[PDB]
Amino acid sequence: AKGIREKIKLVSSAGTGHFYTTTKNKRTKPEKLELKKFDPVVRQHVIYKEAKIK
Amino acid sequence: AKAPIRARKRVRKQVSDGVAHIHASFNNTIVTITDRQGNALGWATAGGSGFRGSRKSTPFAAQVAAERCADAVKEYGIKNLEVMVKGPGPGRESTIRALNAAGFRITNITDVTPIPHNGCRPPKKRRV
Amino acid sequence: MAKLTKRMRVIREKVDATKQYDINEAIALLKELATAKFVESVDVAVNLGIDARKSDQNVRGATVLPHGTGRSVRVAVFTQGANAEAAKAAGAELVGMEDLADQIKKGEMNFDVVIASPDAMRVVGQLGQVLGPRGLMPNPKVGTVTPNVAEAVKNAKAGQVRYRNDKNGIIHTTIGKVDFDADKLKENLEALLVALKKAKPTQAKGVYIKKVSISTTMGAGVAVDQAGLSASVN
RNA sequence: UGAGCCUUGAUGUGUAGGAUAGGUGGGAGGCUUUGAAGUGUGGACGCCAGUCUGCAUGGAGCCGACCUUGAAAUACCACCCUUUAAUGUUUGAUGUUCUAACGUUGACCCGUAAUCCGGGUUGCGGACAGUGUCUGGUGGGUAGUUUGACUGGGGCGGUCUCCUCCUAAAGAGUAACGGAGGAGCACGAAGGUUGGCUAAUCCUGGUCGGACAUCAGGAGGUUAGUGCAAUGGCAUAAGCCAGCUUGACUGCGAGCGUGACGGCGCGAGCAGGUGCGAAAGCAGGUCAUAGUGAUCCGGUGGUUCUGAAUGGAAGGGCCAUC
RNA sequence: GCCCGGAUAGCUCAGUCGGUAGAGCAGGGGAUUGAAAAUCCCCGUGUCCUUGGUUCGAUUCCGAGUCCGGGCAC
RNA sequence: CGCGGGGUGGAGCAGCCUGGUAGCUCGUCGGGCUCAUAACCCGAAGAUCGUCGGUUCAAAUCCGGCCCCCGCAACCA
Repeated sequence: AKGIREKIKLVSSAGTGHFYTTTKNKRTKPEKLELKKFDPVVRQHVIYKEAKIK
Repeated sequence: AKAPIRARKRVRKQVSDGVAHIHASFNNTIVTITDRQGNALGWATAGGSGFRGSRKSTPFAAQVAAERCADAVKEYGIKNLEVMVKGPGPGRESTIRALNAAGFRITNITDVTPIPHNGCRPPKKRRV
Repeated sequence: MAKLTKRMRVIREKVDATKQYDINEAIALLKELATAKFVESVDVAVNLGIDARKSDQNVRGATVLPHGTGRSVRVAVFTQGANAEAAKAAGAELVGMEDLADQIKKGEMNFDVVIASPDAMRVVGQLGQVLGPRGLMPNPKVGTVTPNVAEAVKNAKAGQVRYRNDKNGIIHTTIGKVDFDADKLKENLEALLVALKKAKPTQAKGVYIKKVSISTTMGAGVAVDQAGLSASVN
């Protein structure tokens, strides 16, 4: 579909099953995101991790 | 420590005596060893022995083909030879001389060269 | 395997060496099959069938036999005197620094583990894992090395043995002496078979028997048909 | 004759080392009609004299065991990688030979006064052609169809969605193949927040860019900036820089502009938790309007919500999202 | 979006079972001929892709991801 | 009408895809060999990218207008 910049999933680092979805320029810097954000299931702000990978 | 002696992996077939054929011509000489009952046992040539150019049709190049070939048949344990000589090239007798000096005993130097009884028309090359 | 010598061909046929048999009767046979004139020791090779790739990865540790191994797991205490007296008393081979530090550097050694408090390892370290027919070093790869000398020695005398993922995917461990009852060996073997299952392999689901084989010092070995909870599960 | 599975037998010549270093546990030695060893004869034999060893002979020790060298040490029993012969074993591949299925639009007989057809003998071919089911290719021979609208006639050409200006008539912004330009994304800072600061251009002086770097002074007063188009905008900056940061939040949401509907826009405030700031306060993306895709279908993760007799499960639902 | 399979002299490949950086042709110099076409010669270059890991040491031996080339997916 | 391609040192061709980069074979000029020319060898010179504008820090290149060269199209009753 869109651009050459592409979709990643930012997965919560609590063991609960929750994610935010976001697009990121893999080519220019592929240095994977940290970033802290809300997780509604633990109902607190937690670090999110990764980028649609194992 | 170990630094090697044996020249190849252990001998195969093993026939004791063979026939050689030297096809000597104006562009290149081919030396091919066979069994009495008709089997190639190995070959080498002047061109394959790394000469090329004008050197490919020289008695010196013919010799070095013969010694190279002599290595290839060592795996067959051969000691005695008969030789067939074939064509009008240089290297024709000089190849034989290299075979006797290889330590082989040569039984006959039978020149075989194939001659038409008038037969088919030659090309007419170098023309005017 | 067992040599071409004229009586040694005769021995190997008459005793029925290598090939499979059932755990109670293989062990009772193993005492009868013995090639040594004296007490042979019994070891198990256990095949885990996933990561033979990596020496670290499949399960490693130590496990409790109800019968503490006699000659094998011949345990010594490494220290010049750090809370020594009970660990030296218990039946251990030797308590010191100087004799075991020279021996292990010179090369060959026959014994199991010499158990160290942190300060003892500091003065004289260990080297390597290419230990061949000779196995002689504690390491975090064995993993039983934490941390006190009287505890690990006395627990060995009660039941402890060590267990390790060797590069074939094979786990080799001493199970006992042919001095032991067929029963005593079988209890020690069964404790090991639960130990590989108990810690669980990373990519495999249990004891995960491709092959288990139990061998005695000169007698030979017997490959084992079962996971050792009695003879047959179902 | 390939391969697998599998029965027994085997090599691994590095650097140092006497030589022997396939990975690794046990292990202080193994003694039927010995276990000798050892010189000798041949075979295999290869990172060359280095291993195993048929066996003449000999019934008179290999050799570790802290015997030594070396990260690992050797004897000796397990373990199993490589290569691998011997052989076992199932199956495939191949040929040749057979004949008994099977073909015979070969012959001869008989039904027969048909000599089609059947039955008989006999020759030739032969597990091949053949034919059924499965299946890859090919296949306009055959068949069922498809092949846009707009359009100053229609074909050719252009164009179809979304943004900005004009036409547009001083609220709604409203046509024409009317006039003029762009978008199909970017961004982890180019977002948040605190704090600070202010532009194009020209002149004058200026160590070589004296047409234009960097510098200083002055005039000017934004003539600039604005991720990218134009219009609106902005100095309290919506511009430019620095510090800490992840409100580019989850649940909602009065009230509303807007559209035939689908849908799209807007948002005080409330609840949870948080960032920045002394605090007030600020923050639910980017100064705004372009940066798009209904539904079916199928995918991945979560969720006792359900799950065709009970219990579980494929499956279905909800939520996240492709 | 998987399974595959490659990523080095400039190139293709490859001595590379981990103890150890090459063949064929490419550019310069020398050596000879109506310079040349053409002999023969001596140099041609790589932390084997970026990261993990076995180990006495290993790029390759065991592994995760980027790019190229080949299938089935939709 | 209309649409698309082209305009390079004296000749024929390349580079033209948000861009900074001028290359090849001929021909030319200087030196050389040859009695002399041809050829042959060595060295050098030669394009302010048709033209005008615009966007851009920068344009042969991208964008717009005009002239010039080519290909196709300019029907249907």
